[PDB]
Amino acid sequence: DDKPKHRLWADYRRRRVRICEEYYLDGEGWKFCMFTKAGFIVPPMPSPYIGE
Amino acid sequence: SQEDYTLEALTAAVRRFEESEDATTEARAAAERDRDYYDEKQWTAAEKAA
Repeated sequence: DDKPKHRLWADYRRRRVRICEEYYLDGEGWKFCMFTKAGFIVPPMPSPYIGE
Repeated sequence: SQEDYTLEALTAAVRRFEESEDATTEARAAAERDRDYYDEKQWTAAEKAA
């Protein structure tokens, strides 16, 4: 969860969001996703980082 | 127009300052207590009176 717990203000427009960046080893190779609890930000694609 | 944007910016800045001030109240109090302890002020008013 977010840190720290500060009371929300009606006149305050600052909003905090949480993203999840996950790298998972699929049957063909490593895949990288950027998502939330509502929908995808970056759709599942092969990892853009080249290994050894 | 410009007046509304200026008012919104001022409100945002004031809200940022208030968030910073309130979110660190306990930490500021603890730091002030540590500074007082370093500054020979180690007795509370109630204990000193007692």
